Amino acid sequence: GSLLDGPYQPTTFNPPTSYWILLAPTVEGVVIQGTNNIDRWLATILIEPNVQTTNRIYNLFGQQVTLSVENTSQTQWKFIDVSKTTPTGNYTQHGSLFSTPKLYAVMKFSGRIYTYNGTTPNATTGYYSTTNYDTVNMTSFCDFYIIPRNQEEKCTEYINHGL
Ligand SMILES: CO[C@]1(C(=O)O)C[C@H](O)[C@@H](NC(=O)CO)[C@H]([C@H](O)[C@H](O)CO)O1
Ligand code: NA
Repeated sequence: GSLLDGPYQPTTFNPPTSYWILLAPTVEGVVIQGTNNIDRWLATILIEPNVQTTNRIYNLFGQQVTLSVENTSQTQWKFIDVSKTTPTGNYTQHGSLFSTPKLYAVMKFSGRIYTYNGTTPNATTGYYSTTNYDTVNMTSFCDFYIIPRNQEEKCTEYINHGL
């Protein structure tokens, strides 16, 4: 397709602004992480269906981090954005996406990091204001595609219905 660049392999990269990174994860764990090394350490974790409240250890920026997670859905996987604002602080959970297609997306735009939230097939976007956002390197731990912001409606379609 001429709309979607990829797939590309798990890697560390500094994406251009105004491009969605469409992520295609497999198993539960850390999907993608990125930081500005100032006041924003961001990551997205993935929870399989049917997970009772439990502590799980995630490797975030080379560190074992214990987070209290759950997924009450029996059919949908759960993407959760995690954020800490100081090097020595705690991660809080934001902007969950309950997903049937198991796809996620992230984008750098207007001094923010955008992601998807809600429940498929009616997902919407959300964002996190990020200092010096151009320095933000990301490490994807799964295969990904690239889609221009101009084609955001198609990205939303993929989030909601799959490829
Ligand atoms: C300050 O306000 C904002 C932000 O502009 O960043 C608004 C944004 O909607 C919100 N997004 C969501 O909650 C989910 O997308 C985000 C977030 O709560 C914090 O950045 C977490 O530190 O806060
Ligand atoms: Na989200």
